[PDB]
Amino acid sequence: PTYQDFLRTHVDKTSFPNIAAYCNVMMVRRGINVHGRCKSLNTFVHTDPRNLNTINQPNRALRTTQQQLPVTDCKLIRSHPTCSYTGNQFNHRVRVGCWGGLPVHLDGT
Amino acid sequence: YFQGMDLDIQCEEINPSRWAELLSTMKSCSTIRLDDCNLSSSNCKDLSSIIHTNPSLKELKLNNNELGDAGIEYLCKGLLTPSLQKLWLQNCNLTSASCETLRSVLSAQPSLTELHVGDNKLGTAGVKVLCQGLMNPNCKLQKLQLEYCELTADIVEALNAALQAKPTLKELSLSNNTLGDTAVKQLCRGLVEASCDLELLHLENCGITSDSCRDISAVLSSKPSLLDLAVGDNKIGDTGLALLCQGLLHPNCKIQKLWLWDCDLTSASCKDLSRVFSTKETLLEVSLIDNNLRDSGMEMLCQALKDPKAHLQELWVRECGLTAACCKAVSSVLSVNKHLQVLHIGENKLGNAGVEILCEGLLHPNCNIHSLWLGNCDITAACCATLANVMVTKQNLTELDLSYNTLEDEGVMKLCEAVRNPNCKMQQLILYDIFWGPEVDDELKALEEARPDVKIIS
Repeated sequence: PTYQDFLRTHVDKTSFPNIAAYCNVMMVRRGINVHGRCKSLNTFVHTDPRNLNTINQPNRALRTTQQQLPVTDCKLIRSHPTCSYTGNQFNHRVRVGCWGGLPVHLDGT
Repeated sequence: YFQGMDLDIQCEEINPSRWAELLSTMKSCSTIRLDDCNLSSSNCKDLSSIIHTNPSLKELKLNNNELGDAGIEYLCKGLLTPSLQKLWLQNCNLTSASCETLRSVLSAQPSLTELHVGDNKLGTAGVKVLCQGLMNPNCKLQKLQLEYCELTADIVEALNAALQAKPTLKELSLSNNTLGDTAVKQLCRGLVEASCDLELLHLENCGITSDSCRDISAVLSSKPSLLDLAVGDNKIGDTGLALLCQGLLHPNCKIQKLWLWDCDLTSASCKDLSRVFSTKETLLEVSLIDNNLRDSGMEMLCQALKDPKAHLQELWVRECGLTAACCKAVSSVLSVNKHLQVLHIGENKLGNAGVEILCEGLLHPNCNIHSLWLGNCDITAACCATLANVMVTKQNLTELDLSYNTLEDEGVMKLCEAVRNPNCKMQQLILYDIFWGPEVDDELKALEEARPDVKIIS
């Protein structure tokens, strides 16, 4: 996983009428649910990526924000005929894995 | 096979000359799908022309575009002018004002069999107007999706009246509308009185408690045609589940798909669910995700799944409080049950020991599991040699999800070596959000080229 993959798959807030629409659409927009796949679980963090970059730790390092941030947790309920999600919005602890001074992995809730 | 041209676009910027180009195609198309293409209301005047002149246009899917009310009035200018079968307008910023247009439409096209208008604030007043169209004798609608439409309890008399006038209805979804028990009881009576051979009924997150489960039961017992019931994200609890099982166990009930996720079920519900699992030969797929079934509950279901009448093919029990303690019971099922093809058991602290036990059952000759999901099951590198041997040995296992496990570079490398082995018939190996170094990132790329028939997802 790379830095821009981390951003694409785990950082967003885009306006949607409800959490289901949010999850269903964004999983596709962000190139995760393509070619018939439905990722069962995925979390989007709604903040400045700076908070997650901020700036150089040993790599493989796991680091956690101070302020818990707004995040959306997408959970797959049905895969056929098409991906269908529910979700929960959470003020949560954001734990990340570091490489090359950058967050490239979402490890925590 | 070919059945007319299929224009299918999603999540793109549509540019005007490309739009121009695409128009000529759309005159030819059997289906048109423009999903999340940031369409605005101005594009709908074009599509309205196409609907009228194209004798072969059968599907129109425009979800997740801000057509708005103005867009739908434009779009349907052509639909008031005669052969569309499927119309999807989910999340298109429609309000109750669109429903008059859609009323007219439903009253206009006997050809229209499917309408999807979920994720729009239509509200009760709007869907009441929509029902007036559904009541027309001309309307032959088969599938209706009204999920997340801000409906309230007061919608139900109008819907019941519409249902009575819809013998062609086969599928109905009202999920994610705050209806409540009183309304859902009234809806159940309306469905039972209706002549429709209803096949699918989705009422997830509708404010249902045990108080309306007797009534839902009566639908199951009065509609032999009903194959697919979803009531997840309703707090029915063990009490409501027991009432539902009176209908599920009724000799008329031919349920195939049963969705009971996040229903506040405890291990006590697994007594009644076991009786269903061992009695109803038609039951094929069950989701019990996010219920605290615990090991004891899972163990009851497993004992039921050994009865020869158990024809269950798919069981989802992600996040059900399960541990290694239940895995011997689960392994036993894989050994003797020939019908079970799909198991999702992620978000359970099964651990290395639990999963190694499952692999014992998986290896049995009459185990027909082709897809096993084990994401976030607290497994580590120490389990991957075992999983590896499964992957090269079990020919009929084509899908395995190990996402969100700290497998480490060492564990994933073990999985890769199995994938290289030619005896391995794995088709999709799923490894989301697993932290590995760049040397694995490079090995997966190299392995995509060595064995393209094995997709490694991350």
